Amino acid sequence: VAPTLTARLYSLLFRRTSTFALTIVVGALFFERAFDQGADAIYEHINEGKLWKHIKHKYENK
Amino acid sequence: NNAFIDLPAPSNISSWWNFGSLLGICLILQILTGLFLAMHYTSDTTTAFSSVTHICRDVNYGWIIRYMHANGASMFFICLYMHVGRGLYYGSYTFLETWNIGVILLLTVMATAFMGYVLPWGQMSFWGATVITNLLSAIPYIGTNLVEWIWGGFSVDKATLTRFFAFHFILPFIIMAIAMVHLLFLHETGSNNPTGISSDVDKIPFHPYYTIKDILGALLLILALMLLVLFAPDLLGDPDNYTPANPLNTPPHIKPEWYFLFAYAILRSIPNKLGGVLALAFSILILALIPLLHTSKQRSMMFRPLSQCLFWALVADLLTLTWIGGQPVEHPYITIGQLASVLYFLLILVLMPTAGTIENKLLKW
Amino acid sequence: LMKIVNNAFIDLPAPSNISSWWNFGSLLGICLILQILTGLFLAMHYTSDTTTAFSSVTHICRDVNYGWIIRYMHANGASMFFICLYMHVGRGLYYGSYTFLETWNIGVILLLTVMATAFMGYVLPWGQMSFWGATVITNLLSAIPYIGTNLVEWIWGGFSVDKATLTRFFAFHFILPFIIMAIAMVHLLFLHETGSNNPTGISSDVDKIPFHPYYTIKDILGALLLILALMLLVLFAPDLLGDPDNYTPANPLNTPPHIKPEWYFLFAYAILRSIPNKLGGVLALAFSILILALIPLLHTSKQRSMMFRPLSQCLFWALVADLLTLTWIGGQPVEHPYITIGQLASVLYFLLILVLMPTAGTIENKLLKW
Amino acid sequence: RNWVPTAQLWGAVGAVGLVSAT
Amino acid sequence: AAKNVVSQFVSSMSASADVLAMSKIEIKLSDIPEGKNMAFKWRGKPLFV
Amino acid sequence: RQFGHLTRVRHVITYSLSPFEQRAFPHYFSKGIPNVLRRTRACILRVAPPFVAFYLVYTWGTQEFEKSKRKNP
Amino acid sequence: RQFGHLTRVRHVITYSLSPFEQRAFPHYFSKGIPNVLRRTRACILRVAPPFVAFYLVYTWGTQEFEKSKRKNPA
Amino acid sequence: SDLELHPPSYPWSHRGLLSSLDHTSIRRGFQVYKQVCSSCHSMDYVAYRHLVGVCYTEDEAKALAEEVEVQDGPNEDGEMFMRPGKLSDYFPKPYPNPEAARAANNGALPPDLSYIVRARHGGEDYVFSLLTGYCEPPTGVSLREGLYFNPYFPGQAIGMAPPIYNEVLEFDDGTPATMSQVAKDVCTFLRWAAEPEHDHRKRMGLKMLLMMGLLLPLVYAMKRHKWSVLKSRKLAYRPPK
Amino acid sequence: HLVGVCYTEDEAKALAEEVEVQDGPNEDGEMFMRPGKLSDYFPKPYPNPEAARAANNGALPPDLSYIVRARHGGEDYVFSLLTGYCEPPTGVSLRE
Amino acid sequence: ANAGDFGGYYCPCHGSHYDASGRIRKGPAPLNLEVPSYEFTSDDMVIVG
Amino acid sequence: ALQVANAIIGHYDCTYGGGAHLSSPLASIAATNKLCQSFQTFNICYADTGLLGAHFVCDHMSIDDMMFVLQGQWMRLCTSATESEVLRG
Ligand code: HEC
Ligand code: HEM
Ligand code: HEM
Ligand code: HEM
Ligand code: HEM
Ligand SMILES: C/C=C(C)/C=C/C=C/[C@H](OC)[C@@H](C)[C@@H](OC)[C@@H](C)CCc1oc2c(O)c(OC)cc(OC)c2c(=O)c1C
Ligand SMILES: C/C=C(C)/C=C/C=C/[C@H](OC)[C@@H](C)[C@@H](OC)[C@@H](C)CCc1oc2c(O)c(OC)cc(OC)c2c(=O)c1C
Repeated sequence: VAPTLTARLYSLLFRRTSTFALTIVVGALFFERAFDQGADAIYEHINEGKLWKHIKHKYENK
Repeated sequence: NNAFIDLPAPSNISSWWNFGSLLGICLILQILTGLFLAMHYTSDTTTAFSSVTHICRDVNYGWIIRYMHANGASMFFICLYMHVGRGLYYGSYTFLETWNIGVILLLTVMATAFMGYVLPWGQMSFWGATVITNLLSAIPYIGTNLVEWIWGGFSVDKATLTRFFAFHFILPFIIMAIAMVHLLFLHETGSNNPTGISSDVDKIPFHPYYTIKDILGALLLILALMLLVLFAPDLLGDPDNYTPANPLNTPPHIKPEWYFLFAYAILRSIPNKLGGVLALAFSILILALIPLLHTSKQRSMMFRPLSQCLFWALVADLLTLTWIGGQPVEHPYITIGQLASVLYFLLILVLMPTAGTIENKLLKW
Repeated sequence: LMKIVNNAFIDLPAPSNISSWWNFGSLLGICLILQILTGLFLAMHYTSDTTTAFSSVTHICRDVNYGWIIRYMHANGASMFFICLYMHVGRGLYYGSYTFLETWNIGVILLLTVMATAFMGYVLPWGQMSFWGATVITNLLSAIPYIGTNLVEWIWGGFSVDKATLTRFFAFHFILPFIIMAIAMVHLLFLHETGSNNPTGISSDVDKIPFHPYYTIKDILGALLLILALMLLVLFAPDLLGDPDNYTPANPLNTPPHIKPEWYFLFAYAILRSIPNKLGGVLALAFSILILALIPLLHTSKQRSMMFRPLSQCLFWALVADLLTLTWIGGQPVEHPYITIGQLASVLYFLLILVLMPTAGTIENKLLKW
Repeated sequence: RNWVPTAQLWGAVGAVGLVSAT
Repeated sequence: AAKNVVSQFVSSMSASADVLAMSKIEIKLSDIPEGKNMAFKWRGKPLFV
Repeated sequence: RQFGHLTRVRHVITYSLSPFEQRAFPHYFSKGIPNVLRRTRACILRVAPPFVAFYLVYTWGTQEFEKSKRKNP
Repeated sequence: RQFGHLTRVRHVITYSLSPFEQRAFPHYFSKGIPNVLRRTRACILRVAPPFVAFYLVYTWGTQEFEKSKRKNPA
Repeated sequence: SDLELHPPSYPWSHRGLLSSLDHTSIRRGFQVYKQVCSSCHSMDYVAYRHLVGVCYTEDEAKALAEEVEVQDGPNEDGEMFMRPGKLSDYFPKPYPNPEAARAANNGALPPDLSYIVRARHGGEDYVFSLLTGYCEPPTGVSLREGLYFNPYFPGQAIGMAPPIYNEVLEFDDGTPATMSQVAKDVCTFLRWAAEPEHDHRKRMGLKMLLMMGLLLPLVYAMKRHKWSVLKSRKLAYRPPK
Repeated sequence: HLVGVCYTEDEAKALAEEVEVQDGPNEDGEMFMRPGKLSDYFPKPYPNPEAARAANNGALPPDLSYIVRARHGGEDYVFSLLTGYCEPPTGVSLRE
Repeated sequence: ANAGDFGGYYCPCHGSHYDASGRIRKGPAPLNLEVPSYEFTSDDMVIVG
Repeated sequence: ALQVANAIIGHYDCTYGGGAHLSSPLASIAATNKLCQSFQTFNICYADTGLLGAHFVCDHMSIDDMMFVLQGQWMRLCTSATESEVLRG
């Protein structure tokens, strides 16, 4: 007597067109933040110590 | 064929119906002279004005192509205004799609001519770019941002001139595509005629009747254009644009191109920023409302005396506003312009719809 | 508004079996829109005076926000355009799509117009390759007897490539893409009269499916792959398909010693270079492209596609390998043994198209007893 | 009818969009 | 993806980096006689002293 | 819209002459002028007044403007 | 060209399932690989040779070029 | 001679697909250009402001700009004058025009260096090899006065004398200034000069790869979903007989 | 531009040579003076408007190439201005 | 400068009159002319910005 | 309720006197535009399942239009049935 995740996602989010759109708007803003933060972290780690933001402290005071 | 040769046309359309083809010719003329000028024009603020004088002094026949382009823009507006006037008078606006596309065409041609005038970078070029783009600053919250974004900076400068050349270059081709759509909607109904009565019982083929009549019209357009180009090329222009742009000084008697004078008079009559901009926008956009304001049981004004009198009052009023736009903001011009501006909207929104109803009553329907 | 958007797209009947090779038509439409969009934005900051052209381009790449990505997207997009153009033409030859004569011949005009367009765009940054490319290519016209030289000077606006040339080229490059767009719409209208051909070369009227959703989603998938290829170039190797010499401003007194054409013009350049005669090389160049208009008249096979034709397939890949050979040779100095390899490759190119393939067609017909 | 509830989620969408997008 | 792409293009039209490089201006007051409005070109616009 | 499908017409006869059999300017002046005069007169009361008004407002405003720019108007 | 006016077809039955009732990747690898291998084998002798020839001409020509640029004791 | 010596591939730390430039190395590289190359080579497309947030703070860059005098004017008397440099000024040109440069260099022209790395096959591999590859002419080769033998320069006779050597300058961070170190840092700086968008395109490229890793299989799944209707369809022919 | 308009090619050539114009750089990277030639534009009296204003009590003599098209009245205006200087009317006092 | 009905300034574009303080007094302009940041320094100088 | 819904859409055939004036939008469109010879909604029931839908007979060039209007009507009932059409059903 218990549904699955997709069945729940279907009923509450995808079935109604108004709600399938709000879901995308919201998901897009959340994904953007998490994706950019994540990818930026990956890029900066691959290049640790080489970027201006990494060595900046040594010269700052301005 | 069937889009031209055997296109059915009313047997009685008059010379007022020649302006559509004349607008097509003005468009082709502007495109042809335009491309040739673009082959020698450079958009950097350090060399724009110079390149234009180079066209007029050293490019073979550069002067005639240039003045044909400048005066061609004036002919374009004369024809546009005649074309719109014909439409209002004869009720051609009931062809809703065709009419509304026409309104878009008017706005696009206005925007196009505005940007072209900025290209030679003379004094009027510079201040016109300043004023007109600033109309957008009336938009609340983001207006100023939109203006700086259009300018590419905090003031009209290089970035502005360069993008304006690009916009002015492509817009006429967009206008051409929009005009083709204009005609396609028209073809669904065929033309209206001076009587406003269906002409399906008396159609004649477009060729040879209107092909030859259009050619005669084209010849008269060329005569008018060339009288201006060969005998008075500067008559419809402004001496101040023969002075290079000076960002530190706005000429004391600055005034818009003649075809923008009526709208400028309307905006100037309101001592409020947002109000003036809204009146300006509305003075053009009200054309989109004409169909909804039609109260007469008859399509054309041919059989409507009262409506005709108010129609000519509107034309005389636009003539008044054009004159006022060319005068300084001093007494009694300030008041004459305010009355004329009010009269403009009053004739369109109230007096004409009312004359329509009265005429219906007098005919007992 | 509905119709012709829909019956011209949504319910357009399409073969059930067209393969990925049929994706290049929509990819070309996308390359055109890309070039037009990035092109207009670059044109908002570009100035065509010889004193400032090169400078305005560096200003775009260094100071205009995201100017660099728009610029390299335009440069590499031109390369993607040609990759797709060549795949598109190859598909047509292999599957006998050229039997749609109007569509095909309009296509030949499209190829020539894109080549002319790309040529003029390359001249705009006014680097060394820009200048010598303008010089050489416009001079092809000097091979025309009696008026050739006059035509060149008229195009140049003078006795040599200079300010007048650069300024009009900006104007030509600006408008041509829109003309290409109108020509492409005509390309499609003629195609719609017949609908598409398919890998088998056999009429697909007994098995059509609606363009939407089958090919709309397939085209979107293709578009994504095109964008991946483009962005791999723009973001990871923006200069890979370019020439270092164009990072040097134009110098009218000196032609770089290892000057070579853009990669997509190398095969044609190799062909022209192989003939030690001015007019002869120009004619061979013109013919290397115009011969495409002759393909339909050279079709001998009783079958439309090469799918069921082994011999024709072998010759088809030999033609592709040969174009690859000419591309390689075009990038090498005019020295031994490249001079001879290129001459053989040039002869082999015209021999495969004019003689070997029509012959393979007849032989295959005989083997099938018809 | 269903138009308010639908016009109210269509309203929201536009809003969220502008807010975010802009 | 569309959001990023579109915003990068829109952004290309905003003031470029060279345009943003602003500074202050020094003006010699002894050159401006009483009753006079002096105009200077500054940060793109007219500056009245 | 194509000839053959415009509308329904019954019992109308039309007689015409070839352009080669007739004059292109029959009674051009003898009948043209009277017609121009007629058309001009028929509309004048509807067209002219507003423009006369413009003229009056134009001359009045211009004079009023000049007068206002001098010592003793 | 419009559905309803393409051509004449008689006595053909077509059975189909809704996309929601079936898998989008049935036997993707189990059957896809064998089919890719088959397709690859069927065409290789028609596609590859010309390119092998190119490779041979390419390596031969490049080597011959380098050789010609050196040690010419005279 | 017409013989060519191509440069080997040095393992620059910005060589990898997702590898950014080393900004401390850009910073030292700028000191090299400034101290050593700027007296003969211009860099017309780089301004002091371009250094901000790349290898120097805004104040450091301002201070750097003020170390030079640049021409400005006209003033109110219609005359040109000198003033300390500012962030908006481009790097000072060593010569007013190419003719003057040639005159100051035995007729050879030091090219502008803004794009030198993108304007030469081999890029920094070429420039590093050239700077660190000067050597004596081989037996049988005699160069006119003014020329130096350099195996990496086309024709092997270059009008530029070896510009760097141990201790040619002192770095702000105490890095030992050996010829190879100076060459490596100036080359890194020249890469940044020719391609300031370098680090940003790679960061974007990472995002593009990740997004494609997501969107491609999802769109492909959408393609197979729709197409399944056709891929599993079954046909049967039942003619009358 | 004067050739075939108001002077022969030789007369115009002689006119151009009556002045010295700057050219260069030469092979030493320097600018130098030379006699004018037909392709030279009429010499400017000042290097820039600031120098012009300085030389004219702050007023700027405008460039005259388009002065007639740049002024309402054109030559009627210019002729009237040139031949119309007169004493200030009683009550009017102008700054030096 | 020195035009308009307040001896301040007159904008010829649409007739805005300002006073010698730069304040808008008549016409369609909504605000007083902007006053930038500035500081009077040594000599008889003023640094704006 | 399904029977009521089906009564709203109804049935129809070329011999119906109603024509353009029929209450059912499907029947009305079908009649004026001549989209079919006939159609009928149905609700075939079985123990724990059944077939709820419609059947129609038409010219080879009208199938797509018929399907379009039929589905549009089901969709309209799902999201917009009116009290008055429901009372009629
Ligand atoms: C003047 C005294 C110089 C100094 C200091 C440096 N360079 Fe130079 N360089 C100079 C000249 C006159 C030339 C022209 C040489 C020729 O024969 O053409 C050069 C050239 C270069 C080049 C270009 C090489 C090429 O392939 O064309 C490079 C890459 C170069 N110089 C780099 C460079 C750097 C980075 C320096 C500081 C470490 C430097 N040069 C100093 C003159 C002078
Ligand atoms: C680039 C500008 C334009 C072009 C090229 C153009 C062209 C045409 C053409 C070719 C015709 C047919 C001939 C005629 O009856 O005049 C036409 C008709 C018409 N146009 Fe335009 N037009 C333009 C702008 C406009 C504008 C600005 C309006 C009005 C706001 C408009 C409204 C109409 C209408 C209502 C008709 C039908 C006329 C009738 O049958 O009585 N047009 N136009
Ligand atoms: C709807 C059509 C067009 C209109 C109404 C129009 C109008 C104008 C106007 C008013 C000017 C100012 C003229 C002046 O006083 O100098 C101008 C300038 C110019 N136009 Fe256009 N134009 C049109 C189409 C085009 C096209 C298609 C091009 C080029 C592809 C073009 C190229 C130019 C150029 C280069 C100039 C600057 C030189 C000059 O001022 O004459 N125009 N245009
Ligand atoms: C700007 C260039 C071009 C565009 C935008 C374009 C676009 C298209 C499109 C959208 C289709 C349908 C989809 C497809 O089958 O790919 C198509 C089909 C076709 N195109 Fe092009 N095309 C271009 C260039 C050419 C060239 C250079 C040729 C050949 C010389 C050509 C020959 C064909 C032919 C014959 C077809 C029929 C394909 C078939 O059904 O088998 N096209 N093209
Ligand atoms: C068929 C479409 C087009 C093609 C094939 C094309 C091709 C090219 C090529 C190969 C270049 C040189 C790129 C480089 O710098 O290495 C170029 C430059 C240029 N193109 Fe296009 N182009 C197209 C459309 C357009 C359009 C429609 C415009 C403008 C409305 C445009 C504007 C420019 C500009 C401004 C440049 C100079 C800046 C630059 O070099 O990036 N292009 N184009
Ligand atoms: C990037 C593109 C942009 C920003 C396009 C904007 C287009 C806006 C409108 O076109 C649709 C606009 C041209 C149209 O308004 C309906 C005109 C009638 C406005 C007329 C107009 O002209 C002036 C002018 O020309 C001047 O010249 C020196 C000076 C002016 O005052 C000092 C004016 C002015 O006060 C007005 C109201
Ligand atoms: C005003 C417009 C004009 C005059 C347009 C003319 C267009 C002509 C053709 O397009 C239709 C042409 C581009 C096309 O020929 C079919 C190409 C394949 C020709 C390819 C081509 O490129 C070169 C190139 O790019 C270079 O760059 C630095 C240098 C070159 O040699 C030194 C060449 C060259 O030797 C050839 C044959």
